[PDB]
Amino acid sequence: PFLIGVSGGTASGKSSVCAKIVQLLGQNEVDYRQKQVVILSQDSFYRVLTSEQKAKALKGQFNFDHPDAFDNELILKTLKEITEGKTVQIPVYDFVSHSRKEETVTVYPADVVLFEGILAFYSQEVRDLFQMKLFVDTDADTRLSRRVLRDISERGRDLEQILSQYITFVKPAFEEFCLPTKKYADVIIPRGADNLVAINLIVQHIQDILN
Amino acid sequence: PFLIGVSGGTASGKSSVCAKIVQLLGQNEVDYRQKQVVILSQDSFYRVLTSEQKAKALKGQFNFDHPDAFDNELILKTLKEITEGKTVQIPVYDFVSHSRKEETVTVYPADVVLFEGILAFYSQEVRDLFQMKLFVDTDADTRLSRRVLRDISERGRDLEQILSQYITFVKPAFEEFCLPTKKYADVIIPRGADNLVAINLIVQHIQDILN
Amino acid sequence: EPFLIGVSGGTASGKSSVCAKIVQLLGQNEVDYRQKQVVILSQDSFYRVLTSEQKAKALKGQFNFDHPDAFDNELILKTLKEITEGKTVQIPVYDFVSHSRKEETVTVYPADVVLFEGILAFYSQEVRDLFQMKLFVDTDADTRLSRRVLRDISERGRDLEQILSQYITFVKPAFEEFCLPTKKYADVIIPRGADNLVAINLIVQHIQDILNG
Amino acid sequence: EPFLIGVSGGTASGKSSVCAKIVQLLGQNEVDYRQKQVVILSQDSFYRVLTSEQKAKALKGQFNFDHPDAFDNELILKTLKEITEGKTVQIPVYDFVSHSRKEETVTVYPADVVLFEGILAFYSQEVRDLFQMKLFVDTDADTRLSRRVLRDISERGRDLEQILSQYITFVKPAFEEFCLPTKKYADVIIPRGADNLVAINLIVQHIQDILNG
Ligand SMILES: Nc1ncnc2c1ncn2[C@@H]1O[C@H](COP(=O)(O)OP(=O)(O)O)[C@@H](O)[C@H]1O
Ligand SMILES: Nc1ncnc2c1ncn2[C@@H]1O[C@H](COP(=O)(O)OP(=O)(O)O)[C@@H](O)[C@H]1O
Ligand SMILES: Nc1ncnc2c1ncn2[C@@H]1O[C@H](COP(=O)(O)OP(=O)(O)O)[C@@H](O)[C@H]1O
Ligand SMILES: Nc1ncnc2c1ncn2[C@@H]1O[C@H](COP(=O)(O)OP(=O)(O)O)[C@@H](O)[C@H]1O
Ligand SMILES: Nc1ccn([C@@H]2O[C@H](COP(=O)(O)O)[C@@H](O)[C@H]2O)c(=O)n1
Ligand SMILES: Nc1ccn([C@@H]2O[C@H](COP(=O)(O)O)[C@@H](O)[C@H]2O)c(=O)n1
Ligand SMILES: Nc1ccn([C@@H]2O[C@H](COP(=O)(O)O)[C@@H](O)[C@H]2O)c(=O)n1
Ligand SMILES: Nc1ccn([C@@H]2O[C@H](COP(=O)(O)O)[C@@H](O)[C@H]2O)c(=O)n1
Ligand SMILES: [Mg+2]
Ligand SMILES: [Mg+2]
Ligand SMILES: [Mg+2]
Ligand SMILES: [Mg+2]
Repeated sequence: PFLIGVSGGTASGKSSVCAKIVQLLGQNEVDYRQKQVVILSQDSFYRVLTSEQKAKALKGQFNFDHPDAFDNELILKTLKEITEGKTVQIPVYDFVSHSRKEETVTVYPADVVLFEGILAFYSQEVRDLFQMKLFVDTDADTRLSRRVLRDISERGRDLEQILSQYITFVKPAFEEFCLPTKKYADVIIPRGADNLVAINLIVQHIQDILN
Repeated sequence: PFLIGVSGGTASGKSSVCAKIVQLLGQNEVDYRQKQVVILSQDSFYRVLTSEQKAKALKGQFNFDHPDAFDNELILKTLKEITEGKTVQIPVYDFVSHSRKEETVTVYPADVVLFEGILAFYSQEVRDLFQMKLFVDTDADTRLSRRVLRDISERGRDLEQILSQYITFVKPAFEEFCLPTKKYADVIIPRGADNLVAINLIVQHIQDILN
Repeated sequence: EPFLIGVSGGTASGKSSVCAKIVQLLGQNEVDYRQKQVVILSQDSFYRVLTSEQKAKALKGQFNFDHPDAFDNELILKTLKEITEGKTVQIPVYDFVSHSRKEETVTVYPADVVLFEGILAFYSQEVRDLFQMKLFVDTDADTRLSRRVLRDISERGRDLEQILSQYITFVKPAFEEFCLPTKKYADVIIPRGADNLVAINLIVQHIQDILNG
Repeated sequence: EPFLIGVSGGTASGKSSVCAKIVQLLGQNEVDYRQKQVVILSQDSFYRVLTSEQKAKALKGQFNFDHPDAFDNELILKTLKEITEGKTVQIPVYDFVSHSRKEETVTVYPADVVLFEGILAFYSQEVRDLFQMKLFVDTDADTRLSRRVLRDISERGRDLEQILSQYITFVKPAFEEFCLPTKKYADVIIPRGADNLVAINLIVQHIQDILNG
């Protein structure tokens, strides 16, 4: 399986870029079991929160941007099995309640796997599993604007709590943990999903692999 | 009169820095006519909008961040008279209605004048009237967060229109017109009003001038 | 119609080497001159002819070869336009050692893909719109200054102190004022220049696909 | 208690010259050694003693003098602490030419104001908290590389290629990893280094005020 790692800051466009790639590849018109290109999100691997942690999260006082927030062991284990051509089950994360669902997603063997997340390149062992590394680079202020609108209409958050959480944990964590991984990227994609030339370049490359 | 120019991006903390300086100098406990240090805002010199312009402004589709948005002639004329020790009248701008008020402010001769604005260093003639140039440097994302809260509670704006206006005009104008003037600053003050050491340095310097 | 790819980046960013590598990997350095499917055009080939006093200053590293005015922008646009029309063009040959245009020229026959590289390839809107793909080779300024020093001393017969003087006085200011503002027009940013094998192979594959149909 | 001012910035940013200018303008280069009211301490005075193989590597520009481990951080903290206690201290003298600590030393008597400058002056939290004011001299990396090259060749007897190698391999990476992250701790940022007369006079006036009472 050809693994492509995608990173970038929060709301940089990582998710929309991956979605557009599979969409342009016609994967949305293919049966779930027949998909040749699948998208795996790092957010699906957020650790289960403890009572105290969830309490803070509800107040926007928990650091979901720190490397420890993700179950790195599970991520590595899952990606390795995928590279081995095995079928795996991945967790389903609910941003609204800061928790997992009892339902999991079946990830069948695909020819190409897109793994995206704010800290997809943080771990060296994970990084070495990617045959290609893309980093979506979008200005911090632009990303904040996007996150505010997205979080309010999709993650059930409030403006003030969003800005507070962002300035207190998100911004600092981005500079300390995310930004430093940009150097590992092979190709930088500015702006995001509206960058059609960049997206089509990845699509053609993937299509070439499928053939 | 000792003129101090202060610039920086929107919501960088220019206004709060100047306010804190005069506050620490005890100027808030001095009668209006007796003030030795006065603050002049560049926003007071926004040009009067035409019908079409105001219509766009209401939609957040007018560029208030472009150099042309300010009456540069009036600014230069006013600052020159101030350097001449003359009493002048300055306009009063209402951000809520995107317009001036019929009432003006009397600016009496002061020993020290603080002139602050996003484009205070844009004009060379104006820039040369400043004996000291300060630039308040605060990260773009941090400034956006501040502007959103400020604009909503002080300028009668709506979140969506604020983000739209910011991404469409504010951000581009900052990079093209404001940021390039940072090189003219003598001293850079990071973060803003919470930077007590920096503020106290300016206060002591001004106090030295007053003596 | 020819597929034009614009490539920019600061001096010594790796632009030239990246383009050379791509063309080499495409096996074009084997194809007949008149059968070339992928060619490279350099913006430096269009540097203007210097006058007597200009060349004198250049000999002292006192001429600004980094300002848009240093290039014959009209000739660049006309040439690119003629290329998109499938016409054979004549390109000048520049000599960095003598700061002059050589008498010898390079004829470029109709190609399927054209790579145009230069420190200011994205400066002109008209030129930019002629590119179907825009790549920016991003390499830190301090890294590029190191590379430029070694290159100019060993290849362009320049003196160390003159290189640093020229760099601080003209190269750096012009890059920040005229080149940096154009980075936003690039579709893809390529780091580590010529050593970025993944990025290079990606472009090669894309071009090979365009050639196949 | 002595008023400590920490000063940082990358190599050749103008840190040393700024501090020297301030002290000169304060008329301290006239005051008796034992009557000095304002003194300057350099972090480079605390570079560690190199072993046989370390010095050999250093002679080839293969040793990392930019990593926090290159300095005797404990001696720095102890010395600063003793200074804040109003005690007379003994400071080592470093020789950049031989990569070694000299046998001669500089005695620093109780001062009212102390300037501590170094490429990593803000790296240690304990050290940072000892500063009542933190200044960062911000000068672009390419500008600093140019200055460093000229300085090392003419003052530290280094070879051009070795300087560039050392810079790309250690100086640049260490600056970005260890120094840049500390810039956020500075209270005031000073651009244009030693040529910034306004900023320098501002600091001088502030210090003179502290001395007057
Ligand atoms: N070009 C664009 N213009 C406007 N909104 C955009 C653009 N690209 C992305 N967005 C919006 O930004 C938000 C975050 O994008 P997303 O793709 O989820 O990024 P990430 O995966 O990096 O967090 C979404 O609400 C998305 O619709
Ligand atoms: N350190 C700070 N922490 C939180 N909010 C701040 C801080 N500094 C400024 N602000 C807020 O940011 C907004 C913009 O600051 P302002 O001083 O008006 O800046 P400017 O004059 O540059 O537009 C205000 O609502 C202000 O209260
Ligand atoms: N990975 C690398 N490491 C060190 N030097 C390099 C590297 N890649 C290129 N160079 C050197 O950098 C100089 C400029 O590279 P070049 O490809 O011509 O860039 P540009 O076209 O942007 O000027 C050359 O002298 C080249 O040998
Ligand atoms: N304005 C300037 N223009 C050119 N060179 C300068 C300037 N200011 C300082 N330099 C040179 O830069 C080098 C380093 O300056 P220095 O003050 O020692 O900085 P730092 O203490 O940060 O290493 C010296 O060789 C000095 O002569
Ligand atoms: N429960 C959770 C889990 C993650 N997050 C935020 O989600 C982000 C990562 O997702 P994106 O890449 O979709 O922005 C982080 O920056 C983290 O702040 C959250 O706000 N609440
Ligand atoms: N009528 C007006 C006039 C100015 N402005 C905005 O006010 C800003 C400048 O003020 P601050 O420095 O207070 O942020 C600009 O960035 C401009 O966008 C506005 O939003 N409506
Ligand atoms: N005669 C000339 C013409 C150009 N140049 C320099 O050549 C550079 C562009 O070449 P590269 O793209 O090969 O780096 C410019 O930065 C310009 O300074 C020069 O140093 N002498
Ligand atoms: N023996 C030594 C000790 C330090 N250094 C360099 O000296 C620098 C710090 O000096 P400045 O602050 O004077 O620039 C570092 O960047 C370190 O590389 C050296 O080149 N040889
Ligand atoms: Mg996402
Ligand atoms: Mg304001
Ligand atoms: Mg070339
Ligand atoms: Mg020193």
